[PDB]
Amino acid sequence: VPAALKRLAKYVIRGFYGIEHALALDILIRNSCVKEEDMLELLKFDRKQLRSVLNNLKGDKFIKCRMRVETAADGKTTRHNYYFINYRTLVNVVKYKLDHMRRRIETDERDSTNRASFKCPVCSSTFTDLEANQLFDPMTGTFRCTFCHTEVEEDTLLARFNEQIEPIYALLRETED
Amino acid sequence: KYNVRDKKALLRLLDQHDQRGLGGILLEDIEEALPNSQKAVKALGDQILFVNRPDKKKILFFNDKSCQFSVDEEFQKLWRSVTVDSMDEEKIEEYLKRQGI
Ligand SMILES: [Zn+2]
Repeated sequence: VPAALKRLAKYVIRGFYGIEHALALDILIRNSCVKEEDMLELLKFDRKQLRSVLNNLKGDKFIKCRMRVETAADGKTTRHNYYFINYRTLVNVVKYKLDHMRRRIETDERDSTNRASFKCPVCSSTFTDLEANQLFDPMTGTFRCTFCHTEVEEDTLLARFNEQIEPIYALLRETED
Repeated sequence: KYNVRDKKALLRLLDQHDQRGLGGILLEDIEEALPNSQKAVKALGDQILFVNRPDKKKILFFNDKSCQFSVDEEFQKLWRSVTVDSMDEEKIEEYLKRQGI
C-alpha cells in the first residue's frame, strides 16, 4: 500500500472523525485484515462502543467487512468479522464529500450576496445591498423603490475552507496514479 | 501489572505500545503502578490520547503527532451533513464523473 494512500486516510480520519475512529483505523493501517475481536482486545473499547465506530466507518465506506464462518474446536459454528481499509472506495467518498462541501459553501455565498436586503412595502419588489445604494434619493435623503418610488424597508467561509482543506487536496493529487 | 517508575517510564511504555501494536492501557493500571500518577500524566500533556469508555474508565494511547490534521467544527459538521451511507458506490462514481472528477 502506497504511503500517500495511508497518509490520506490518516489525515482524513483525524480531521473529520473522533479519536476512537483514528485509533481503530491505525490498526487497519498496521495490518491488512483484522478480526473485530482482536481490534476489541487491542483498543480496550466496550463492545458496543467499538461496533458503533466500525459501523460508522463502514457506512462512510472507509472500511469493509468479510465474514469467516468455520467450525470451532468445540464443534460449534464460529462467525468472525475481518475488517480492512478499502482504499478505492475511501478516496471516492472523500472526493464526493469535499466536492459537496465546497458547493454548499459556494451556494451559501451566492445566497448571502443575492439576499433580499430591502423590500418595497407597496409593490413587494426586493433589492440586494448592491442594488440598494442606487436607490438612494439625495433630494429626500432616503432609499426609494426603482419602480413605484415608495420608501423601501430593511428585511469568508470559502477562504477558510480552502486554507484548511489544501493538505487533503494535495494528498489526493499525490495518489492520482 | 505494569512497571512504571516515573513520567519518562510512562511515556516510553506508551511509545512502545504504539510501536509494537500492543494496544491501549487503562488509566487505572497506571494509577496502581505510579504514585501521584496525576502529576506525570498532566506533565506529558498532549503526548497522550485519552478514550472514555461507557463505564467512564479511561484508556491511554501514545499520541503520534506525525499525522496531525484538523479543521473548524463547522467543516466537521458540514462533512457529516453529506450523506453517503445510503448510497450505492456506483452512484458516487457517477457523481464524480458528472462533475468532471
Ligand atoms: Zn415599489
